[PDB]
Amino acid sequence: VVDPFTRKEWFDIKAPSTFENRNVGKTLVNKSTSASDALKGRVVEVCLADLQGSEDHSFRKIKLRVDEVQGKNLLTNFHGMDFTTDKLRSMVRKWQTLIEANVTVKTSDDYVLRIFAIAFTRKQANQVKRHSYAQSSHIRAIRKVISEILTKEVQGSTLAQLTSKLIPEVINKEIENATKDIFPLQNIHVRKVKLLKQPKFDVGALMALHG
Amino acid sequence: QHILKNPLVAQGIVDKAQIRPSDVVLEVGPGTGNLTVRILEQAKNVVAVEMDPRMAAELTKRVRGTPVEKKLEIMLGDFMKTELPYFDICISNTPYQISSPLVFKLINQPRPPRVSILMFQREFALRLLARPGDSLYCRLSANVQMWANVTHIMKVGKNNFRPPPQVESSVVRLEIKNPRPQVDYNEWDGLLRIVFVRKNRTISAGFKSTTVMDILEKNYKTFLAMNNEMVDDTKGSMHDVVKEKIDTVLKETDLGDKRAGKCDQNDFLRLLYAFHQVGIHFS
Amino acid sequence: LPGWGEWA
Amino acid sequence: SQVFGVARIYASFNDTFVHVTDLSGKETIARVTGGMKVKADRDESSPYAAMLAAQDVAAKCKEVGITAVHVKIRATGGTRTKTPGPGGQAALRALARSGLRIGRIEDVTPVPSDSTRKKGGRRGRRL
Amino acid sequence: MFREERKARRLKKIKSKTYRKIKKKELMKNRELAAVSSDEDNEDHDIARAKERMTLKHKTNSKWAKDMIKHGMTNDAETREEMEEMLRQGERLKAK
Amino acid sequence: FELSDVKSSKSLAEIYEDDYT
Amino acid sequence: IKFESRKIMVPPHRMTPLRNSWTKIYPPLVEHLKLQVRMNLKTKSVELRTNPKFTTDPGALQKGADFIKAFTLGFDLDDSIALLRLDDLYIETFEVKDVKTLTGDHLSRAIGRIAGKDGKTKFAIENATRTRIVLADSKIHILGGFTHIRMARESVVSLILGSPPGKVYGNLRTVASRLKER
Amino acid sequence: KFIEHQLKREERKTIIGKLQDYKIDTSLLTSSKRLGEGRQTKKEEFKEALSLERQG
RNA sequence: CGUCGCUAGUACCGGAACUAAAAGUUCCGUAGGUGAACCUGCGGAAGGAUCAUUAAAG
RNA sequence: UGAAAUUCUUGGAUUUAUUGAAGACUAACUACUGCGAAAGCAUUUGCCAAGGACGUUUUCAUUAAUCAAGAACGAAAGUUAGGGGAUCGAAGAUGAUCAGAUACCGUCGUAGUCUUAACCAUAAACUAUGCCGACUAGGGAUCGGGUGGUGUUUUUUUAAUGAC
Ligand SMILES: [Mg+2]
Ligand SMILES: [Mg+2]
Ligand SMILES: [Mg+2]
Ligand SMILES: [Mg+2]
Ligand SMILES: [Mg+2]
Ligand SMILES: [Mg+2]
Ligand SMILES: [Mg+2]
Repeated sequence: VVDPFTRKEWFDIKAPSTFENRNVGKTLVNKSTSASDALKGRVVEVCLADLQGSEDHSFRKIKLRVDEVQGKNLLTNFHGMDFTTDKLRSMVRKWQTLIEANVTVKTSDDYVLRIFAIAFTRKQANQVKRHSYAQSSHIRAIRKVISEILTKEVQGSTLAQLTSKLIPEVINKEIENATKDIFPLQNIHVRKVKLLKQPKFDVGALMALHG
Repeated sequence: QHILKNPLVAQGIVDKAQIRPSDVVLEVGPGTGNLTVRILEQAKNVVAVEMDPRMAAELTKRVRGTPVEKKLEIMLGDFMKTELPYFDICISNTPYQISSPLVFKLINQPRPPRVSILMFQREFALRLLARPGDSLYCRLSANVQMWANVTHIMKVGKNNFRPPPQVESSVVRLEIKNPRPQVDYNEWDGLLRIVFVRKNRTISAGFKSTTVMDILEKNYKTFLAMNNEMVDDTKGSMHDVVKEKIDTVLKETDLGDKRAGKCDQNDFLRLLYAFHQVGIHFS
Repeated sequence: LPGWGEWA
Repeated sequence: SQVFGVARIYASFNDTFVHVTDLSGKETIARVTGGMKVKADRDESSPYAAMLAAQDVAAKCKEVGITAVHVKIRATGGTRTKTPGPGGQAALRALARSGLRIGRIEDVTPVPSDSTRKKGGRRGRRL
Repeated sequence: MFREERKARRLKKIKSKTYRKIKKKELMKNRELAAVSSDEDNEDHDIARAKERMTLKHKTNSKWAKDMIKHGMTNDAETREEMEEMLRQGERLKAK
Repeated sequence: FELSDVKSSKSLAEIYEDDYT
Repeated sequence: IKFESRKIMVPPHRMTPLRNSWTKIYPPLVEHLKLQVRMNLKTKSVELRTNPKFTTDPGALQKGADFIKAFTLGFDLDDSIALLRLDDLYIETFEVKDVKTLTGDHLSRAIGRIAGKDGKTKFAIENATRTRIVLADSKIHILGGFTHIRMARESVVSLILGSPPGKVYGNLRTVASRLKER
Repeated sequence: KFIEHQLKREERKTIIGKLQDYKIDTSLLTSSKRLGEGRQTKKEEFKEALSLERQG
């Protein structure tokens, strides 16, 4: 007897200041009888290409969680990151070794998170062998180096600083420079970021992030 | 469909039927009538059940203009769906698809035949004939041996049937016991079904199942209700009572550690009586 | 080849 | 001036789901299925059923206010097939023809690292 | 080189008599049609006939053939064919 | 009537066009 | 008609044929479909865009992207070109392991059964069901009409389950009659 | 074998007599055929609900 | 064109009335089986017909 | 489903999103390539011992090959007594029993599938091919070690290593 969209009402979302394009679309919810309770805890997943306006990041997605509401504006915070499935399937190929590492670590902001990084062996310029398999000892050494690195950046940084590192993919270059002597590698990427636990809510820290 | 062509085996079947001249014969799966003409020869009258109207028409054509024409009667329908007349002897080479149910129908006829000669698949015939402690002893064996006695007449080969089937065959004799033993079909079948889920495991293991416990508890509550004694009816009210009843009866009967496949008629009868003593009714 | 690397 | 939605397409063997929701996904804008647009249960999975469902959702989305959608096609996944069937493809084609702008296309079929046994059994299934 | 290695490696494992039998017959046709095999000079025939007479390798006195005969293995059609192909091959060499 | 066991000279475009016409 | 883009990543093993078939692929897309075509060599993905001032058909962009995807999966160019010609052509896709968990030699022999000697068995299904089949290792793609691909799918599945090629060839022939009859 | 068979027959007769001592109907009792199900629809639940109502 | 039929229905006291009625794949080991001319669960074998593409850190 | 029907569903099914719980299994990389006496063995990291090959101008000096008797292990299934019980699933029940390419389909699902302490010792347990030893052709690919180069790349200070 009622069209819900009569009682539905629109809010617009705003992303953290770490990202260039703060406007990330709009969401709806039923009008308060409250709307804020439903709005909080909402997670929206969006490609980096939209937020940074560069197609170099077309294969990467951020999940952002709504954490505050102000005057129809939904202030969100970083909640996770991931790659597109098609990207991963393009990456994985025959005649090469997959090196996958995962590290559970907490930032300086008591943000507990988990980082998954992926790397591949590559054939040298003059190589004539078909494949580029790496011996298990090299695999273990590379994994140890990656773990030590990822722990080093995560521990000595804030979550916002961690994102500011993730966007320029500097961590991948650091991994490439660290593991260069062990074995040549290609397509070094931070595959995924999960946010396991959260600290106590601090609205001021979010207002500062959103300016 | 497969058709027999060996005359000697048909002659043996009709002979070992031992049809008295005053007997009426229920002849299932009449086929071309090779069995039927002989059975008409030495029978008072024959009642035949045919699935195929064409094939019964062929039978009528064969028997037409013959002295035994008046004796034959043909029924058209499904053997199971039909309600049958009184009959003294049952001789069948019916398709084995209805083999297992058929037997029980013969067992459950209001006036059962004194003797029946039935053709079955070899494995099924052996399971019917299986004795306690045998590998192929199963629920069917115990049930039929309660309601009848089954014996082996012949082993019928593949080559006799055309087109040759993928399994051997055999002919057996079934004799329903008159008077019938005065044990409920339902209770016996329920006990055997609960015990024969895995015939080579302990009976206690068979009763350990949760569904079995639930069924037995509901039946105990129903029995208490019938006796006018009040009952709570909640899910777990009598679990601790039924479990201890089962343990006590299994221990006292000494059947707890005996495998179902190695237990004979009397062991199951003792178990049934003890369960009725302690108040649990299965089916 | 037209369009190998530039808009065509 | 551009409002974005999310068009989740679930292409099963026996049916197709055209479910357009909000960017968060909690809010449903319109759900239309192959069954609702067809008289026979056999023809539910067909591309024709998928085609009709797309316009019905497409018409609804315009009325609400949505002008663009991000497509998320998927199959039944799990222990079953991972690739969307013709029903999903036709629905995707229909949305493009409907005039609604489409932002990005990605397959989100649930792909297990390693799964439980398939219902078929040792001898197989789908004779 | 890998590709023929994978293909050649896989064809090795298939040792079905029917599959090998069909492959040969296709191969023999191709050789005969293409005339890849050089014609035998009369001297070469004489050398070949010399060996067959001088050995008598293609008669039922061989170990394999004798075993099948004495144990009723040649009543079966397929083995009898495997015997007959051998005998005609000998008779071919015996031809003058 | 016998089925062809070799690549159809007709492309699938062509065989479907034959189907319409 | 609005400005839009597609991105279809071509796998490495299909790069060289695309370089081979490029002379015959951009003409139909840029002339008939009036679409603006590229690939990013850096990303190795063919990029197709709707040109608002020139493109007219709303469905051209999806039609072109699907046409590419057919070539990407392994279908021959002329086979894929039909997707541009027609509007009721779809691709059915599944793997061997979905039908039956076959491993080692069992998987390889199952593939051999589908393809048949010299590709005859695959071609019979191709001709009888009016479809096209690309057998990529344990990955099967079938292109054709919706009714047609279902018919082709079962014949493939029966071969996977163990049905001998000969009986499958016979069943194909009974099906072939009903197609001409209707 | 015969004499053991006769003893078994006598024991069977005694047990069957004591069984006739303890006998009831079976219409209300749930059959063991349900052992495999382990989960039930509403339709039977209505049937069971009606059955237990009839019993009281 | 008439009589009673047969099928369906409506009433009435077996009987006696009314209306309607377009038809003529091959197996191995193990474990089970109560619509068993055979089925089923688990693991294993070929003693079962390989076509296309394929250096894109090009 | 060939179409239906048992089945769930306005008390909201199916589908969407944020979580949580339980038990299995280690996709894609994956290759008859690697290891192990065989059966078998695939997520990260740590601990415990074990092992083939290679290098050795180190050590003992026949201590060796084969093996009735006898002993250790022996896929899957199975049995005894606990734990666990997600998925699939013998048995059993039940819906439908119309149509032959789709002709055995559906739902519930006991035992089992997992694990602990003992039994059982069977497979197309296959290279349908005993073990040790010598000799008898060319070729280039791969896995592990070792030797040689005044070879490329990296060490983006050199270099030395690593990768080719
Ligand atoms: Mg390896
Ligand atoms: Mg070895
Ligand atoms: Mg050593
Ligand atoms: Mg147990
Ligand atoms: Mg032992
Ligand atoms: Mg083995
Ligand atoms: Mg030697």
